[PDB]
Formats: sequence, structure tokens, C-alpha cells
Amino acid sequence: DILLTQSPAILSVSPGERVSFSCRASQSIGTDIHWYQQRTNGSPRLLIKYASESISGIPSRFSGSGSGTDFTLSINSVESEDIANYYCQQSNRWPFTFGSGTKLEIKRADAAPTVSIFPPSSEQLTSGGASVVCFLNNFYPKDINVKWKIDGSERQNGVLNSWTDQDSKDSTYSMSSTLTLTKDEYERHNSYTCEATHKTSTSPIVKSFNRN
Amino acid sequence: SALHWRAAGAATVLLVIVLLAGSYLAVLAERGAPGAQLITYPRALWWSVETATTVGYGDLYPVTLWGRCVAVVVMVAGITSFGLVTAALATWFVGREQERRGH
Amino acid sequence: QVQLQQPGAELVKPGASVKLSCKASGYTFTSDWIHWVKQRPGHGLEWIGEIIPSYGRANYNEKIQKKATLTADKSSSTAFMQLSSLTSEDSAVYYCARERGDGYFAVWGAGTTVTVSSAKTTPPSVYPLAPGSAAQTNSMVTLGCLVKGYFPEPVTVTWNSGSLSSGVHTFPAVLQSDLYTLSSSVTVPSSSWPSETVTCNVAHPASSTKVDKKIVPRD
Amino acid sequence: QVQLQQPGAELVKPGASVKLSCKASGYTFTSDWIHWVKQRPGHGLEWIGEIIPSYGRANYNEKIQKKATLTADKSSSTAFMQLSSLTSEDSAVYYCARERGDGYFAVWGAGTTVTVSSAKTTPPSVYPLAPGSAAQTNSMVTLGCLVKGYFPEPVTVTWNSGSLSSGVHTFPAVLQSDLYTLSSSVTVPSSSWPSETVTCNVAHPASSTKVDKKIVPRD
Repeated sequence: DILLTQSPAILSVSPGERVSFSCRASQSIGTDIHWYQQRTNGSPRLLIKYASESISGIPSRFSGSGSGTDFTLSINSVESEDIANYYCQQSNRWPFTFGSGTKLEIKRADAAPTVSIFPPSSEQLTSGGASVVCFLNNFYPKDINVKWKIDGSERQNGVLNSWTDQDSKDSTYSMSSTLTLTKDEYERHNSYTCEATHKTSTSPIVKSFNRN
Repeated sequence: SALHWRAAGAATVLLVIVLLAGSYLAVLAERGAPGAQLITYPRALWWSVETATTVGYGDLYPVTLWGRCVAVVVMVAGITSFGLVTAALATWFVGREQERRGH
Repeated sequence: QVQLQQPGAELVKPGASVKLSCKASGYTFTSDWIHWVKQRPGHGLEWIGEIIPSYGRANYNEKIQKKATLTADKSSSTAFMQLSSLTSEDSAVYYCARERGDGYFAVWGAGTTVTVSSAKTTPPSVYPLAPGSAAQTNSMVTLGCLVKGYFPEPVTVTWNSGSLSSGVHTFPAVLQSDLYTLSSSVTVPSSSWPSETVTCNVAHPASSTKVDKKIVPRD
Repeated sequence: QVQLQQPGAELVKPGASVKLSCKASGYTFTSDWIHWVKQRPGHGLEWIGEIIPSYGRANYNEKIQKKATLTADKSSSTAFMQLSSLTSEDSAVYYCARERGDGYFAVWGAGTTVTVSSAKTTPPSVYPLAPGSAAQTNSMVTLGCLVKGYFPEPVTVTWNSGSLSSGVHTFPAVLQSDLYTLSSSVTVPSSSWPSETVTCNVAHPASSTKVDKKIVPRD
């Protein structure tokens, strides 16, 4: 079987710069290589066929070159929508095979998080539960800390965080922090505060609310 | 329309049909054999042509039993079709030479 | 258009089996192959197998254990993959794709999330996320909704039934006690809410559930 | 021889385009290809593309972004390359070359220096460089001339209109405030000057300028 090697696995470029993805076949496969784009939660999408042939609907920005064993997919002037994984696939010999894929990453200008705290809903309280939700949205870089404080006191029990992959709309990241409690334990406290520490500010960004 | 010409026409049509079916059946025989190259329709058609003509470059060839069987039919159809054209040219020349000799 | 249609999700108890479907539309040719491709979470694309519906011949990846079995129904333009005797190693997104016999996958299905576990299906609970009233408004406002306590993956979240797409984040689910939880975020001009209405739509294919939730300011 | 003739220089504002020409003489065959080759300063030779003028078919390097477009005028025996939407990355010497369809470039043009910038053309100023009078003479004497304040590159410097070639150095230009400066040096028998005359000839293709300057001793 033909092994397809894509290396490096991650590629970091700056907005509007040229980028080139590498595909290497373990033996000569002519020009029988096609390239696919997979965004977060999406299915693959054909970009280039037979190494260099344009697919209608695909930005002119994308091109392909190579033959034999060495193949390249190129983006002249990257933009945020190009943030995805990129797979090559050979059809020269049976069975068809895929490369392991390369992620495009864009290094954009630093951006402070937009922070929102949300008190739990009356609908959720109605069922004996309470979740305080914090959003830290559209920041860059991805390194960020979130701290919870109840009535001034730090809190770590019952905190689940989730980070998005780099957003294909603006090359930023986002993260949610969710403190879950009983209705009872939520009723037994006043102020809930969400504190974000990010490179773009020596002071933490803080959002709070009083159950009262 | 004399026989040898109707047959040359018939042979040529029949070869085109063998080329097309052979392309299609070769891909169907060869997919599933690791290492096989005779596995997409456009180049299988080119492969059937260069087999029917007995050129056989070696860029493409079947490796399975049934792809080899499809190949044989294609070879025989091709050699037979071209031989039938040759035999029709023989008949035309032989007839013309009778007349030219007043026989 | 949608040229290949696949169910969003199938949950399968360990050791059981499942038939995955793929209904094709658009141009169908005698020559078309339907391919199946497996993607495990955090992993790449894995070619499983192929079938030609017009003749019914199928090939499978040898390099991986053969749990699959491919059939097609020419009448229904539907290709089927039967994965049998599944394990946790078989939980994956399974795509189907159409190839015109010329080597590339021109069009793909949206894929079926197959989860192997013993846990029961659970539709999610959807909750609004409107700001507290002591929160200051900028030129933009941020709303959300909270999808918690569902199983298995996935859920789809849209805003105003697809019309809202700019300003949208949906966070990856986290798994807690055999139930999943995620949130989704939307940002509209402060101007534009609640004057114009904002609703999140949450579909959970494994339980055939879809729910709407309007995001209104708090009382 | 001169078998291919190309203009010395083209200056192109960023984002603009330019048509490069290549007029062929000598034997022309139905089979001949004209090739284009890019060389960036300090870098090697880069194959851009080819055209067959008799049929008008052209091929381009895929591995590099495609700004070019190749045409030919069979009547004028002239091949054209249209590079469009240029950037600093496109500033280079562009050669044309003739290949008889047997794989090698038997003959080359002198090449066109293409400069991408927003600066204006500026013909150079040429100044004599004769020794001071307190300088002692050896069996050889060294003269020069100074080509300063021009843009873009290049300039050609010859001495007595090509007849003087031994004893000649021309130094690479240096760039200062968006103007180039270089000098050229010539060494003749002390004997032979100023008895016989020494003149430097400075052509600046981008401004269609050519000037002579006789090097006479100082007053």
C-alpha cells in the first residue's frame, strides 16, 4: 500500500502570507494525488485533483504542484477561512490511501478576551440545578487562565472548561468555563465572579453578578 | 456493399464495444488487488487500446485472474479485427487484379 | 442539492452491529463507486471500502480488521455498510463519498457519528443564556444557550434556524457522568436585541429531538 | 548576430503588470520553443514557462504562483510574457532562451531587469575620476567615473565604447535614499593617457539615457 507522508503536522503562518503543504508518497504515483480541506466539524471537501487541477468553486488562491513522489498544496495569501486540516489522497494504486493531514494555523495580532458571565436560568433552577456559564471569546493567543470566585473566595470544585479550535472567521480562539452547583448550594452564596488572565493585560478581566 | 467491407465495418464497431466493456470490466476485476494500477476508467480505456493494438507499453497491465482474462479477449478482438481488415484489403486487391487481367 | 445523505448518529451497544446508510441523489452513473471512510476523534481519514452499486461488487481495506459488509439497493440509490461486533475502537465518524471511477471523492456525506457504549440515549436540556441586568452593554451584546445532559454525541446548534452565522461559537462538549454538556455563543449588535428575536435551535439526531429556545432578557 | 533581443529594464509599480518582449533572429523553425527564466538577485535560475510560436501553445511552471501569460507574434518573430499583479518578490532578471525542441537552451537573451517599486525613474549623473596632481604615476595609471543617483537598476558602463576591456572593474551599485550609486575603474599604461583619449559610456535603459564622459587631467 502507498504511504502518504504529510510533514510538518502543523503549519503556522501570518495573515496574507504564502503557505505550502507537503505530501510525499512512498513510491512514484505520477500525478494521481488529490487534496481535501476539512474544517472543524465538517466533512472533507475536494480542493485540487490530479496534483494541480482546479476545482470550480475553489478560490484561485489554492494551487497544487508536483509529480512522482513529492507534492505541494499552496495558498497564496492565507486568510482565516483557510483554517482547517488538509489531507492528500492517492489513486494511482489500489487501495486508495490518505495522508495523515496538516493543520493550518494563523498567527494574528493579539486580542483581549471578551468576557461574559451568565447566571443560571429560571428553567434550569426549576429542575434542582444551577450552572454559571462564563464565555471568554475571540482572544489571541490561546494561552489563558480562568479563575472562579464565590463571595470573594476562589472555587475549583465543579468547573468544566472547553476550548474552541482556532476560529475560521477571525483566527482567534474562544473558551467556555462552566461552574455547576446544586440549586441549594447556589442559593447559599451571593456573588459569582469569573476572572480571566490573558497576555494582553496584566490586570485580570473580571465579570461578576449577585444572585440578589 | 460487399461482404468483406461489411465485415470490416462490423469488426471495427465490435472492437470499440470490446474496448469499452474491457475498460469497464478491467477496473472491476483489478480493484481489490493491492498494487494494481488498472483501476480508473479513463486509463483503463487507454490500456484497452494499447492492448488491442498489441503495443503493450507496460505503463499499465492487469494483475488479477479476471483482469488477465479480460485482457485476453481484448487482445484477440484486436488482432482478429485488424486481421479481418487486412483480409478485406486482400480481397479488394485480388478482385482488382482479376479485372486488370480480364479474368 | 445534497448529493449523499447519511443519518447523523447511531449508538451501538458493545458487541452489537449497525447498518449505516447513504442515499445518493444527483447524477448516478453505471460506473459510480460509493466509498466509506472512518475518522476517529482527533485522528485522520481512514479508507474502509468501496462498492459499485450497478454490479454490486465491493472491496475492503485489508490492513484493518474486517467488521464491515457493503451492499447497495439499486432501486433506492442507497448504499449500506454493516459494521458488526463493534468495540470502543470502532466509535468514529463514518463518511460516505462518491467517486466517478476516476480516483477522487468529488462529493461527501455529512457523516454518521457512531458511538459504542452501554449507556442510554438522553435528549439534551437547553437553557437560555441572557446577561445579568447589572451587566453593561457595549455596541455588541453576547447571548448563548446551554446544551447539557445529552448522550450520545453529537448535537447541532444553529441560531435563528441558520440565518445567524456570523458571531457564532459552539464549544466542544465535555463528558461528565455519562452525559455531555456544551454551550453555544452568539453576538449581535446591542441595537438588534431583543428588538429583533434571537433563538437557538438544538437538534440531537440520536434521540430524534429538535428544540428551539428564544433568548429574552431576564425578568 | 544576436539571436534573442530583450529590453534592458522595466520598472513596475506594485500591483501593476508589464509585458516583456523577446525578438528572435537567426534560424527560426516551426519546432522552436521560446522559454522564460527568472533570476532573483543572489539566487539561481528558475524555469517560468515556454511557448511554441508556430502553434501558440504555452506551458507554465505550476510550482510557483501564476502571474505570467505567454503569447507570440509570428509576424514579428517576437515572444511576449505578461507578468501581472507584481510584488517585490517578482523583481528579478527575466531571460528568454531558445530551445530547438531537443531539450537545452542553445542561446539566451541578455535579460530584462524588472524592478517593482513606487519610486520614479532617475537618469544617473556621471562624473570623471582623474587623479589629484600630487599623485605619483607608476607604469600604469588608473582612471574612473562615478555613476550616482540613478534608479532603477541597471546601468551599463563601457570604456571608449567597448574598445577598452582589459583593466576594467565596475563595482556593484549601492542603494541610498532610493537612488543607486556605483563607480567604474579603468587602468591604461601611464604612457597612453591623456595622450590617447579615455571615455566612459554610461547607458541607463530604464530612462533611455546614454552619456559619454572624457577623463582628462585636472586643470
